[PDB]
Amino acid sequence: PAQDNSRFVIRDRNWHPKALTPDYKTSIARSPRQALVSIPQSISETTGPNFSHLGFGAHDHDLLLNFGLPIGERIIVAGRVVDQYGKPVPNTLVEMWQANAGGRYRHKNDRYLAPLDPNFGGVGRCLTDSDGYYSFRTIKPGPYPWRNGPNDWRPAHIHFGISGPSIATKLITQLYFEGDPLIPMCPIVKSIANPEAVQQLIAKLDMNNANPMDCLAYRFDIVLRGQRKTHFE
Amino acid sequence: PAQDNSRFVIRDRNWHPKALTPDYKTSIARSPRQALVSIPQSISETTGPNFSHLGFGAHDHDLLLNFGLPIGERIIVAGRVVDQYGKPVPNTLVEMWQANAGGRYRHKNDRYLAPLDPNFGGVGRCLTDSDGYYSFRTIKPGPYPWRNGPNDWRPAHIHFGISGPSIATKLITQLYFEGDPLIPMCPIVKSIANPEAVQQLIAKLDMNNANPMDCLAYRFDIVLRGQRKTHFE
Amino acid sequence: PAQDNSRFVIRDRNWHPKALTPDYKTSIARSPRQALVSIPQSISETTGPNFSHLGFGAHDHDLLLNFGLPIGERIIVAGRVVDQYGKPVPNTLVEMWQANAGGRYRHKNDRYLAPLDPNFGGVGRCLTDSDGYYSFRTIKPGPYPWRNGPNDWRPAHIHFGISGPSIATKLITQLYFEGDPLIPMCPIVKSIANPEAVQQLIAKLDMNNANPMDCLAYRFDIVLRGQRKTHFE
Amino acid sequence: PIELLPETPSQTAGPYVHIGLALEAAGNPTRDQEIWNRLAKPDAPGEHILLLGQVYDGNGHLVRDSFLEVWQADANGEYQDAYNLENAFNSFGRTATTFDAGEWTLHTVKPGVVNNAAGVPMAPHINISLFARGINIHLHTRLYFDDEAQANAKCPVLNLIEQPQRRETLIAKRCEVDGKTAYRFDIRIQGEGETVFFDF
Amino acid sequence: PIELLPETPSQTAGPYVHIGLALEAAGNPTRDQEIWNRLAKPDAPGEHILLLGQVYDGNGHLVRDSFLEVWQADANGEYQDAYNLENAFNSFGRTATTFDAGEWTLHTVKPGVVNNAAGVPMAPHINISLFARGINIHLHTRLYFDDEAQANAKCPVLNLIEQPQRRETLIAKRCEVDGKTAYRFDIRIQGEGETVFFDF
Amino acid sequence: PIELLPETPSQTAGPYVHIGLALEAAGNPTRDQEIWNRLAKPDAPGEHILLLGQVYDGNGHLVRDSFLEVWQADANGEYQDAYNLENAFNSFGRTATTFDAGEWTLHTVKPGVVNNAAGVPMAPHINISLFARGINIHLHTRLYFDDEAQANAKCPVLNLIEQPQRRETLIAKRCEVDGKTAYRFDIRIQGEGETVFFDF
Amino acid sequence: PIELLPETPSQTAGPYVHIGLALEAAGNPTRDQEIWNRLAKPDAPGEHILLLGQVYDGNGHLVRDSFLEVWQADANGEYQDAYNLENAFNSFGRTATTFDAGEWTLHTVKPGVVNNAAGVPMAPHINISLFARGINIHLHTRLYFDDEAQANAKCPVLNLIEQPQRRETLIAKRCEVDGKTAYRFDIRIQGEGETVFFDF
Ligand SMILES: [Fe+3]
Ligand SMILES: [Fe+3]
Ligand SMILES: [Fe+3]
Ligand SMILES: [Fe+3]
Repeated sequence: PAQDNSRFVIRDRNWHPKALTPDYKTSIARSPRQALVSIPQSISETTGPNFSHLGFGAHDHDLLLNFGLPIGERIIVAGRVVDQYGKPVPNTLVEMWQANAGGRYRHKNDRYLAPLDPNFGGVGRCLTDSDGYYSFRTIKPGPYPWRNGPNDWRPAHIHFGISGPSIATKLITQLYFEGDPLIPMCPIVKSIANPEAVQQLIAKLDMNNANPMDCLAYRFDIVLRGQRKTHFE
Repeated sequence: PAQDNSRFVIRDRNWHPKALTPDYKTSIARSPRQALVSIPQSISETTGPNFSHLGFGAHDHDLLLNFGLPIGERIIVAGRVVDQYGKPVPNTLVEMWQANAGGRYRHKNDRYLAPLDPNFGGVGRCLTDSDGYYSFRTIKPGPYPWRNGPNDWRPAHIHFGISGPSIATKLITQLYFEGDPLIPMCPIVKSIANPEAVQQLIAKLDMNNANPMDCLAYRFDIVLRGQRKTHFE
Repeated sequence: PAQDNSRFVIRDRNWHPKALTPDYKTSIARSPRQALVSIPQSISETTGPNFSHLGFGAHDHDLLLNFGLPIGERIIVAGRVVDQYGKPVPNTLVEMWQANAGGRYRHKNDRYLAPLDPNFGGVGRCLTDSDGYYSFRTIKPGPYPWRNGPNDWRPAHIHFGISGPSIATKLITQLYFEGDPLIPMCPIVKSIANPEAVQQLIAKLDMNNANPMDCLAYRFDIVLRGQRKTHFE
Repeated sequence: PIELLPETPSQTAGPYVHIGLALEAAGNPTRDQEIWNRLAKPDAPGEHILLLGQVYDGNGHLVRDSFLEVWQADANGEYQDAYNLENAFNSFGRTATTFDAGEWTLHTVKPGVVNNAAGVPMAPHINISLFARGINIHLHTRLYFDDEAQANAKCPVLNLIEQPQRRETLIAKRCEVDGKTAYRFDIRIQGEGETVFFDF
Repeated sequence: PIELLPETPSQTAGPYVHIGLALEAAGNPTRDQEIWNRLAKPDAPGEHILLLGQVYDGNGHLVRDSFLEVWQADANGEYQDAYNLENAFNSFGRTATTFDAGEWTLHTVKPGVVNNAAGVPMAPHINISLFARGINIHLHTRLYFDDEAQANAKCPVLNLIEQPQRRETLIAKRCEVDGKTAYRFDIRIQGEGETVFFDF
Repeated sequence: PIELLPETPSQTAGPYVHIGLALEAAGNPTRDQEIWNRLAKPDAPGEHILLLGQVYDGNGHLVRDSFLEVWQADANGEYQDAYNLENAFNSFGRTATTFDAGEWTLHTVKPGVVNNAAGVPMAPHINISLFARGINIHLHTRLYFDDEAQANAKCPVLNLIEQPQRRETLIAKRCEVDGKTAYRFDIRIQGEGETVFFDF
Repeated sequence: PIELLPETPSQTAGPYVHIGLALEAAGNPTRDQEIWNRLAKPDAPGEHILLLGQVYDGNGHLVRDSFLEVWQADANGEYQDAYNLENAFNSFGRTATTFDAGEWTLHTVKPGVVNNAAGVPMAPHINISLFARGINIHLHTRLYFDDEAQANAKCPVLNLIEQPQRRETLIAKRCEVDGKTAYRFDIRIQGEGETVFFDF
């Protein structure tokens, strides 16, 4: 069973989006009003599932084939998961989901006019390797309108979930694409107060990881809470 | 009895910390949701106690003797109390309390594991002199952890209470010490939106007033609301 | 037995304090008038004791327990010992001594009026781990007056002695605490002509290492002379 | 515009205010002369009253660490600023709630009426300043008496409160405690029935 | 002071979280192995229980797009970190609520006792993390069992919650579902009965 | 040019160095294992010697607060870096001068000869590092023996000292104490007869 | 930290200091009232004494352009600050050394004992300030009397001088001039037997 030997760097809740960021409508009603109760870390928080043994399918991380070929900009999304100390987080689960090229999701609830792509599902999972790297192949999703403001459009984005070592590090985020003029305008994006934090969410065009004549690439690194051993406890 | 001769310059509520400053957790449930109702100054608010005749013990202001000698940095905390116009505030009550050198308070609830000091109580009081000057002799208090964020620590501080000429001028504050790195992280300090305001709470090292080979000195001048004579009322 | 396999980057004596710094009075008569004689490094100079097998007591590095609990700010002073090349210095002797929270040393000649602490001796020692990490648990010392100028006060500091891999790297220094206003005034600190150097003596508050609700942490990284392999000798 | 020296910024009193300002409440040795909750010596003129209250936070939970400063006129409507323990009556006092006693108490005399700047009388009130951990800048309020409905209705101050529902929060409820006249003044810092706090 | 790399900022899971984390629940073809809501297989030691609950927004509306993650010790108080579908018991699970099913369920066993970092036993509990559109950063909470009052009383965590009332938000209520032992744990994100959410 | 990380700047040992590095000299309880002035146990090979000296300041007054570290080779001219109290000989030692004893003493063995980087033999010497209040950066010196005039004459290091007169300052004067072979090594920090201090 | 206005910086008195501070000595017409070297009038109580001395520069050369100022208590250990030519005793005087007379003289009485701030008696002493071209900032020192060993040994000021030998520089040696009791106090600005100069 898991053991209590780690401690995690306390989250900087001023870096992360706050619960309540009104321009993002849904957050209004879905944000606690009471302060979070800080508790000391114990085994319960400092431990988490290890996904090492889950049976991944072969195309679990390849959206071009996991669902003909999808229509859209073929891209690879790759990066590394590290902790605050800059330490890699290996064998961690990275899951992602996104829309099609036209901004359409394969979910019943999506009725955007852009058609589904018979060949695209939009889900992927990948366990980070020993160095904390993950990679997916997909199509660049299109922006999509959403019912927030009257003319709100999500910048093209991919949703990400990352387990990390404990439940203390577990994170869900979204990746945005470098230069998307929609970024500075997104209320979701804007939930994050520090422009500096925003920058952390922008996947950079990575000509270096692209497949010439095939697909482009974007780099998205993820930093999880710093893990440290307990001392003088 | 007291006279309604004065008017006090209006408080700048954007200068002082606001009521709701969420990072300061306790402020969430202890901050009013309704706006403060503004009221004209009347004698009720423009007068206050005069403590000229309180029988101050001989060691009231000397924390080194008023509780063996305490363990910690012997200092003199001195300054002057003036109003916004720069006029001295003579014979005013300055009260202070603080933790011991360890950040332990001689109080039942303080379960911090730093021990009590058998020769330290931590309470002082002093009446300013004709020139608005006060001074205490104590030991520099230690920072202390507190259940706010998971890892919040208060900067070393001395709690101050200053009466001034009126209940309008009464202030409780906290003196921080020059250069304390905990200052900028304290959600309590940060309850102050203007950094220029924060500055005002920082006591400056005052070598001029130190007793060579004995104790250092900190200068903390306090500015109480300007007192003016009523005009054209 | 030890072997001459390393060279240590030459000391920058313009970086370190000079010998005669008149303002530091004792240095007038205790500074050589003649120039240091430069000598090349030999095994005499490039080797040093390895303290890996000193029988350290269980609380050798814990000033809190090695002498009731001491009165004062509980801190962990941790850091790493690295060389100028940025390589860790594992299993090195780090010794430290300091005054109590009041500036009093537990030494016969210390007649400062701040009292001794019956639970504090102020001495510690720790051997760096495989990564060059050391750590002490102590309390923050207080500044203390000394007969230099008529009003001279040393900033709170911890005396450190670091063995390093050799006698060439051995250094005695003093750690100063981030933000201490006394720092700029110290004729002893001022023995250092370059301001950038002074910065290196300044321990930085390290919240990431603090034990929530227990103690703060200061990070003091020590750079010892870079050790390089000999080449072309 | 003309700008004066800025006033020193306020800070919460924090959890240990008691050791500084309420020795005894804190259960610490007290000094020869302390500023406490007994404004009036049994021999002071006026209607000796006992004030008591509880302080609640926005969740409806008791505040067991508050510090309160009160300023009131004597029975004559005069502010007695020359503080002396020798005095039969002091205009000023302090009280607190603690883990030991969630309810504060003050032994005083009912204040007399004072006129505002413009010469209009204000209902008897006790100026209260609330301090406690979580409160950055003390809350100023006033305790009015339920038994002064008449005066209350015309208080220039009470009248500045736009909504009458709100004015009620300022009214202490009279009771008896061991046969003595007492008024219960609960302060609700936030939420339902949140107490009016002033700026002046 | 020392500053590390800043953590990647959180972003809401958005409305389509299910397509990515709860396929079946999304009603999309699932993959071979999925992390779902069956933590224990029939032949798992401990007392078999069903967990179920609803999630409410601050408006009191069901959150039909939430996604939950749980972490708990097995019956002997041990955290089984090694996730595998072949196990009789997995310490980790996922559940969701959907337009189709507004109540999430989990099939598990009552967890055994674990000690805090200080050696003090904590009452049996389930760790929960909640994600949904509108939630910028996921919320952490614990599910305690009401048939463990003795233990709950002394839990050093539950005891950190200043207010006893707040503690109750974390206690799941024992019930039976098709004559099977169940416990219901409803979460209120905001507002009345707002569930304690932790920060660690 | 290429600049590396700068070395941490030195600072004086100050007046209380004893407490940290010379427990016993300071007259403070000692720990189980202390690094002291007995490099050699009775049954350590080599010629057991006693080293003693005084330290003078620029005015000719004794330095009663110095701390000296010595590093020397064993009798075989081997540097025993693995420090252990069990060892019959340790290369490293510490000594000091105090108000009680203005004279330091060391119990060791006369060191064997070690070669310089270039393969040239250095006269038996003891590397000394002097620390004390008033000294910002420790002073490195070497103790050579007067009874080793020949070795001394060829020492590549001694030879680096331009002025012969200055080299004299590094030679300890053989004596006998309680019929023990002793060498007196007086250090004159400044002035007439100022000891040579090195940089390396 | 707090910074005050900075003190006007000192400058040397230059070579002509005499024309402005020692007229006679300068051989310029003097004014009606001059501040000079006769602190005591024949009839001043105490043991009358003549003080005489010379000033030496670093090179051992007389300083024939010094200007000195002395401050001492009267026979009773009292400081007479009100300077008056009529006084039988003045606690202050000036004297100088000129090209005409390289030895200063002061006619005064043996000072009584005064306590230091801590209450400890200091041995009888005369405070002196020396000025001259070459001295950017004046030097302070004290004259002590050799016929007062007992007291000298206990002086808290003298005892601050680390080194006993240094203390001696401050002791004036008794003699007799024309059968008159005299004490010679020579000053050595720099070098061997450099007089202790204080900073206060
Ligand atoms: Fe999306
Ligand atoms: Fe405090
Ligand atoms: Fe020191
Ligand atoms: Fe001139």
